[PDB]
Amino acid sequence: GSFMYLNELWKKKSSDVMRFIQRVRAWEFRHQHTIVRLRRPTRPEKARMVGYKTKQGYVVFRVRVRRGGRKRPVHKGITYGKPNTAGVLGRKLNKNNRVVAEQRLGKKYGNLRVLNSYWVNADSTFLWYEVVAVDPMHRAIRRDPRINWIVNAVHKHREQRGLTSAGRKHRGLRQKGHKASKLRPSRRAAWRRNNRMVFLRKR
Amino acid sequence: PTRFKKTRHQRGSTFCGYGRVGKHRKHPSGRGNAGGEHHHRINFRKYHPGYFGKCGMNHYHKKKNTTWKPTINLDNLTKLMAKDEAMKAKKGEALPVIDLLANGYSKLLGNGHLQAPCIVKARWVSKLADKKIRKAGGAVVLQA
Amino acid sequence: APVPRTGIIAGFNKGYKTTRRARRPSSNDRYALPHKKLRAVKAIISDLVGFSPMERRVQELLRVGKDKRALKFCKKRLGSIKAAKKRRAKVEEALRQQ
Amino acid sequence: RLSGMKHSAESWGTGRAVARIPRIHGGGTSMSGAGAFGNMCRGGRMFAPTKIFRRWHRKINLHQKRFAVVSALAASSLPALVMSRGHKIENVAEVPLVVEDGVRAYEKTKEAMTFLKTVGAIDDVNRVNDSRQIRAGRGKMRNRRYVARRGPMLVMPDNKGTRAFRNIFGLDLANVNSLNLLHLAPGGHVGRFIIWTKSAFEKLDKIFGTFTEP
Amino acid sequence: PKGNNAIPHVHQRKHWNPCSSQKGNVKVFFNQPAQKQRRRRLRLLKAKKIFPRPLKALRPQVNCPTVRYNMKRRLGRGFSLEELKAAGVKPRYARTIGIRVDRRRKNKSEEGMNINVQRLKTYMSKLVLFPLNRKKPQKGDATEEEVKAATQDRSRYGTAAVGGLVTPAREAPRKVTEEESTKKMYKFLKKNHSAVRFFRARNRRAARKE
RNA sequence: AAGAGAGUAGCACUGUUUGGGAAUGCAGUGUCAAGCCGGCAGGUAUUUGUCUGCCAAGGUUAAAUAUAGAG
RNA sequence: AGACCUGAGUGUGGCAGGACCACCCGCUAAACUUAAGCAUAUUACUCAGCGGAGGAAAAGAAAACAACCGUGAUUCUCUCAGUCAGCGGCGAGCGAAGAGGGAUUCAACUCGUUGCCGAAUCGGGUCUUAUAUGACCUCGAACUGUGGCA
Ligand SMILES: [Mg+2]
Ligand SMILES: [Mg+2]
Ligand SMILES: [Mg+2]
Ligand SMILES: [Mg+2]
Ligand SMILES: [Mg+2]
Ligand SMILES: [Mg+2]
Ligand SMILES: [Mg+2]
Ligand SMILES: [Mg+2]
Ligand SMILES: [Mg+2]
Ligand SMILES: [Mg+2]
Ligand SMILES: [Mg+2]
Ligand SMILES: [Mg+2]
Ligand SMILES: [Mg+2]
Ligand SMILES: [Mg+2]
Ligand SMILES: [Mg+2]
Ligand code: NA
Ligand code: NA
Ligand code: NA
Repeated sequence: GSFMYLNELWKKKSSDVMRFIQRVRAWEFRHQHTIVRLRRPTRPEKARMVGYKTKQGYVVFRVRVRRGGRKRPVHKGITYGKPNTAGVLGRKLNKNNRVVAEQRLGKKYGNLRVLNSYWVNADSTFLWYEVVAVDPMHRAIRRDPRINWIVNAVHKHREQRGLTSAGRKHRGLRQKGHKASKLRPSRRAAWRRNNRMVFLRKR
Repeated sequence: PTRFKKTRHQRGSTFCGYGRVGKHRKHPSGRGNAGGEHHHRINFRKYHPGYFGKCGMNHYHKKKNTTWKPTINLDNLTKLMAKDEAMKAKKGEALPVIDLLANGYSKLLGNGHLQAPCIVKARWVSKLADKKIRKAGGAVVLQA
Repeated sequence: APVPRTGIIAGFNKGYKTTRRARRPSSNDRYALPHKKLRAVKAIISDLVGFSPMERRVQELLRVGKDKRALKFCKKRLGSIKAAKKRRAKVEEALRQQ
Repeated sequence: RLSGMKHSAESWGTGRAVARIPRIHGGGTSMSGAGAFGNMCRGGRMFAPTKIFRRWHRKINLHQKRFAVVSALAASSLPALVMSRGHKIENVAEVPLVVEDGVRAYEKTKEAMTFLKTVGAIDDVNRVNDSRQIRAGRGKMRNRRYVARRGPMLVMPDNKGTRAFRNIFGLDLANVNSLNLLHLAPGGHVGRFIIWTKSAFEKLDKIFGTFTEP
Repeated sequence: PKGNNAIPHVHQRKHWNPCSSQKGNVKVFFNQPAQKQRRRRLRLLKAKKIFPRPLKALRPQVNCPTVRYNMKRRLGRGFSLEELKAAGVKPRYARTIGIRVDRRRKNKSEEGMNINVQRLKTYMSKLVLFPLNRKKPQKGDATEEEVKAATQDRSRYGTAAVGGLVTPAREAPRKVTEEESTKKMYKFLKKNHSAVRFFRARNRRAARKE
């Protein structure tokens, strides 16, 4: 169908025509706000793959995040203690930038439920993602059996607890079997299991 | 029980068996296995001569289930049969059949004097076990 | 029934003979079949967008006749050597066609 | 786990002409400057506070438990050991006492009391009745206010004919399956007055076996 | 003075003990007899509600893996698609009448397949299958007063109809064959073992010989 | 008759993490796929050929489990 | 003058913030201490700091194990195992997984994509005792694709 042509065209990102389109868009995004609301997604086929459904209640935002590694927030760049814990510039954050974009949107607008996100553009300073959200109070959302699970209170701020696709990635949940034995339910759940002291009644 | 301890005998002795000169202090020689090469060298060398150092090749992902191989000797084969069967069969008669896998054994070693002839099913067998059971009037049937 | 087993441990067919049903056809074997529709769509798109700067460098190396240097360049860009050999075959065939 | 240690005490150090114990901070309370945190101080933490992962229960070999039950049963068959434990069996006949199976069909406690008098087991019941008294010590504040002695046993083939013999003070009921050593040897002392129903008596060979019979 | 003792390695330096400054990391079992009573109560309650359905659904018999457990049999998750086809039962309809179904099992030999097919056939012949509508019975179903004779199964393993696991019977006493009293079985087994063990070395020798 | 999720997986450098050891998981930047003999895993690195098991990059889901200073 | 795109103002109907925080999820993150000194190591992927839920949470339906006569989503328990697996100034120390017996279990489903259709969908108003998975209307949203069948 038509999806096939759009999907394969987006795999040629380093082509002359594609690089021209992205260069113009990146200039345009550079002169906008950190969070901007869109009428329609930039990539309709990528949005529908991750949950967007062009109905009443689905919204799309574009979020901007800064690039580079994390700098430790210590006074004057001075650390104390053992030299093993030194260094203010060379360490990195343990969360990826896709999940930082989702958390920045959800924290600002508390009446929405964040669904998913995807990559849109990048340059030397900024990176752009588009986040799909749903509101839970709308009648169209509440009566649709394929999306009305998100109305339940157990899914409030699910992006702040690392329950989205980007959150599952940095938690190690893409792996299974012998590659994820020490973190499968959760990293803290496995640590409790292996470190608690057990006293049987008739030991 | 607390009433059987030495603490009950030491009520009124003021030192509890630790002396006036060198008292009871906390860790006068270090914690755990500290100084095993410096000030505890004689104790380690005398009683644990192989503690320090390396030896041999490594083996990642051991999986101990692949090397399961219990052994039983020809001298203990009677314990796997019924009491009457031990004396019922001899040489040219019908012999009892022993299956080692059901009883939890893999290899048949031949040690000692065989009591009664029999037919044994096993995964592995020895040179001596094969020769001794054949002379006595039995046989070995290989299993898997 | 493929390769009936012997009755013993060790010996190129380890033991406990059974009857060894062949297999189930399953549905994941279509992953190994050719994808004609997927190939045709990619042919249209590659026609539209043209060539990438990485492919231009490889094509200029193959024109001179430095096939080993082309593979070394592709391996650094693409990672594995299996991917590098695939890319060189694709650029070479496109040159031959045109 | 926090008892006695919920203060911010610290030592005053040396040079203040007081002992080096930690002392409570603040002022205006009569608790200020008082000793804290020590097992010798008032309101302080005790020495070696008790924990819940003390070993409370014990394991016993299965064969040893069955040996103990068998020995206690044999001790109950000797009248000399029964009298020495404290039971009054002067009016009983033919120890061990075995009675007919019509006992299980009693419905009224009055009928049960007549049966106990007929076989001479009422003297042991009266001994328990007269010994009831208020327990000495702190135990009477902790839901154990009265103490009484142990009377006869009545062993039954199952849990069927119990209604008439309950509510009789000083009479104990038992099932031939699952005999309890804590009941057969109260206090560790062997030899207990046991009354056997006929049906329960005939099941002892099967439950415990004989010599040369598993 | 220490003497001749083992080197301890006790592994207890990680703040597991609850004190005035540490929450601790412990697990006790004081609720073990209470939880045993509760689980038993729920099993009896479930039986009363779902009467007369069996407590446990039907499961297949499978072989344990590795050489340590080669000879042992146990119960599997569910029946295979090949097995269900052999007994003529649809998979979605099978789950309805209390048969567990597994869509991942492979059935690599006929001996395992034939055992599980016989399990389904016996279960089918023992089902009574109360009609959906008592006034209008359709298809071969339970007749009248056959419903009143039903009885719940509480075997804890679901073996009321199929039974236990099937294992080959022990062999009977026989006589030693003339060839069994002559053949050297260690020589026979070592020759096969050496063929695989020295496969690479022998090939290298022949290649050098050429 | 077709198809099955791309700045995704992989690779290089740096940092952290793991029992994971010529590199267990993750993060940043650079580079960046295959699907015409496909891809991932098979606990010692590389190139080549077989065999076995699965088919990532979208989502929901009771029961058996915790309550280590709550209601 | 009129469309479409992008963007404002007002009106109507709604939602977010704060508290609790024992247990649970995500980040950030020590030193005392041990090594009879100490810098890698240890304490510890702990305490302190920030954010977010529930009656439990999280996990969960194979890009999984194995190498067998083969198992078959997740979680938990005994055990594997203080391991003749492994890491470590190879010192002090640290340290799991598959299998096996069990608890629970009628446990499983569907978006996108491919093929056949192409507003059959949604919102609002009215009627049927009805803010119906019903009917009628609707230059309202939606063809830059809602829905239905394999
Ligand atoms: Mg003296
Ligand atoms: Mg002394
Ligand atoms: Mg001394
Ligand atoms: Mg006090
Ligand atoms: Mg001395
Ligand atoms: Mg305190
Ligand atoms: Mg979930
Ligand atoms: Mg809040
Ligand atoms: Mg609350
Ligand atoms: Mg020190
Ligand atoms: Mg010191
Ligand atoms: Mg110091
Ligand atoms: Mg949940
Ligand atoms: Mg550690
Ligand atoms: Mg659709
Ligand atoms: Na007193
Ligand atoms: Na990438
Ligand atoms: Na904390």
